[PDB]
Amino acid sequence: TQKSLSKEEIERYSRQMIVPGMGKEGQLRLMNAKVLIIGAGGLGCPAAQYLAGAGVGTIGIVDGDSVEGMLKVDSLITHLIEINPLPVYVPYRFDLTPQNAAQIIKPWDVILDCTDNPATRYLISDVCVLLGKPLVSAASVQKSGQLIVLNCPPTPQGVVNKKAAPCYRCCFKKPPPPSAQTSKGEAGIMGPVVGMMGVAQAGEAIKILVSQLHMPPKGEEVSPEKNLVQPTLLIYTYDLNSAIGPYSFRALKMGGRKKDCFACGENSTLTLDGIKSGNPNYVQF
Amino acid sequence: TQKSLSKEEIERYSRQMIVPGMGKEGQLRLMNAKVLIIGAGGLGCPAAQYLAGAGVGTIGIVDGDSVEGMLKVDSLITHLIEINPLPVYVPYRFDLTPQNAAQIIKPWDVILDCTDNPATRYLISDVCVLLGKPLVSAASVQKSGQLIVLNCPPTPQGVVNKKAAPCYRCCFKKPPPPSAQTSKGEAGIMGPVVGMMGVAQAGEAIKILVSQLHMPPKGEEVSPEKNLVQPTLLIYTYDLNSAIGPYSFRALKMGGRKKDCFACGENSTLTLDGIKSGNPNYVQF
Amino acid sequence: IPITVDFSGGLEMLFDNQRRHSISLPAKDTEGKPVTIAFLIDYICKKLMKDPTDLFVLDNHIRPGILVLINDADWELEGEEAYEIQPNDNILFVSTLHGG
Amino acid sequence: IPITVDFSGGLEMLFDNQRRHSISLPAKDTEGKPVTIAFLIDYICKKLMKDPTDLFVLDNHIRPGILVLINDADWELEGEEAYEIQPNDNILFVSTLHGG
Ligand SMILES: [Zn+2]
Ligand SMILES: [Zn+2]
Repeated sequence: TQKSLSKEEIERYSRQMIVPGMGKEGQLRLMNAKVLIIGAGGLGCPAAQYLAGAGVGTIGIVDGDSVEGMLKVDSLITHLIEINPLPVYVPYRFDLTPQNAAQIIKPWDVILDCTDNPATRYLISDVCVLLGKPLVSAASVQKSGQLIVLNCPPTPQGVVNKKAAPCYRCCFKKPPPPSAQTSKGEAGIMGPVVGMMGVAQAGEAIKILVSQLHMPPKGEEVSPEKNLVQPTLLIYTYDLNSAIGPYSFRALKMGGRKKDCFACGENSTLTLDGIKSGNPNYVQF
Repeated sequence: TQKSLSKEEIERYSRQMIVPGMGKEGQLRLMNAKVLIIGAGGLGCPAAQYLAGAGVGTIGIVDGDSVEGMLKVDSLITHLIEINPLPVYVPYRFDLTPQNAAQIIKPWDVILDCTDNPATRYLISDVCVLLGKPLVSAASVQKSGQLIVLNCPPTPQGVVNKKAAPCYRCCFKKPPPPSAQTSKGEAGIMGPVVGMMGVAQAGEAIKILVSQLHMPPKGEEVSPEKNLVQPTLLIYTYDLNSAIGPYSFRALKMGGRKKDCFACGENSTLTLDGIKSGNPNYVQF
Repeated sequence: IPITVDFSGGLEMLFDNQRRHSISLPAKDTEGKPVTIAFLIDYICKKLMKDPTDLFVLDNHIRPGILVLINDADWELEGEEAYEIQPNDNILFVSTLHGG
Repeated sequence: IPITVDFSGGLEMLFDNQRRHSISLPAKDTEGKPVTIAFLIDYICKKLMKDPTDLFVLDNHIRPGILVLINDADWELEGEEAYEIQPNDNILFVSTLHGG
């Protein structure tokens, strides 16, 4: 709702206010924006740091885990105020589940996924899809990382009749593999990988808000130079036995909603009521 | 010199200790390592953050500038202890010049460049070359950023007879353009760009140390799968009107030492004594 | 047919830290009809592998985990495991990442 | 000769936020001999430009600032401003970044 800029705010944001695309007009977008981050460790931290810094209006965070007593949500928020006092930080000081995940998302304009568990990753997309929200998902384990921008702009469930942004299921159809799953606790993590990926995640979120890419298009089709409906899956491999290689960042363009997707496709048996009840039980492992 | 790992250290580093390439062996490399960052604003912060976190032995920082009273060096170091108490942080609480730059580098194993001024950027390479040190240079203005790994492994000045890593002059031969120069203060900066670039810079530095790539090779040639002697110049353009695009990360392989380079090439009239005196006066503008 | 094969996403670990793989194939399969990508999976897993099978292919089919791309194009629309390989094609095997 | 031309490194700002540029060229220059890259600079700066000249080319030559790459290959070894352009070549104009 805020229409004008504080001398306080004008001073803080002037460095990125004077860039093509980001006027008093472009900045107010971010200040009224409401972004949510699911997961506070690893990808959460840098993602949150670069939203905070950018002056995203409200920044949510969801993690019931503690540090290695004190929840990691709290630790991080305490950190973020130092970067930017002005944003409203909103800690969900527990872990997301089917019972709540519906409740935890309906408020927020853009969803970031840093969840680190495959079951949860599927859950979010489902909900995000149903509620009609854009997902910037991102993953990192060991020496490798990857990122993608799903359901932007958010196309209603089952509307296959129009060129329409792919869901996480549409992409990554049925896998997760049961015994091929490594965790960040299991397999470790190099710092710059999770860092690159988080920072980029924030990058995509900011973009979505500032250029208003979650806004459905004018019977007109959506420009393909946005890479929204046909979005790249950027894969970062970190080779600590080599310098930056031509095959360091590979960009795999992806298909629009799979007409037969379980969730966002034609004849989906997926209901918000469903997930709550335990309907698509996330027993895929 | 340290041969063994504290329970303190073993606890902190276990997450990246269990990754291919990074044993008790690979980690001790970083702990005895001495890295220097020239420039504390913008690219300095994230670069320093991900070295600190990684447990780089000693981390130097050089910036005479204050915040927007209190020097930005001090501000940042204060920040870094929070991330990792164990490293020795070393603030050069002034600005680098020809008179000192020689003095400020001779100690350090790896040099990071975040300097933001073209004259300075050339100065460092010159010195770095002469003293025989590897440079991870990186730059960012407005919506675009780029990074490269020069003089790794460090090949002595004038040794053109062997396949040899390119200097900053060898690359970017005579330009900087006098009136085409925009500063970060002049043209602004989006957050995720400088962030990506800094984090990557740390990335390259860590790699150099952990895999020991500053170490000259066995009469044997240097593997080209390191991309050291023929190193990529990664260019990141941030389009806030689009999602991650295939042309988001473009990787421009670069030429080994230009035999006729002013500085690191055959028949160079460049002397450490020279720069001190004001010899190649950095009046190129 | 000489082609380049790549790995990424914590798969290449299986193939001894190697991502880029160039090996020429026989133009014809075992039963004389042209090489399919059912072939490459079998050839690779049996010969090119440097590790224990469970992680790449199980029950005579690739693990649901991995994506396959032909010239950076979805494998599913272009042939989906029964694809006549081309004289200079690029095939990419990336294990979908579910950690963060 | 139809080729794709690209900008990056805070240059494309000059060409109205556009990076990718496809325009077919005459195979022969003004004096009848084959198109050189002295040509592309002249054609682009005069017609394709959307801004005031100082920033791209001055004194009948590109600003020292910029690098030119032909199929992601150094321009200097391959012809250096007097290069017979090829039927599907890619030429990249990137302004070297000296800020941070
Ligand atoms: Zn779907
Ligand atoms: Zn040189």
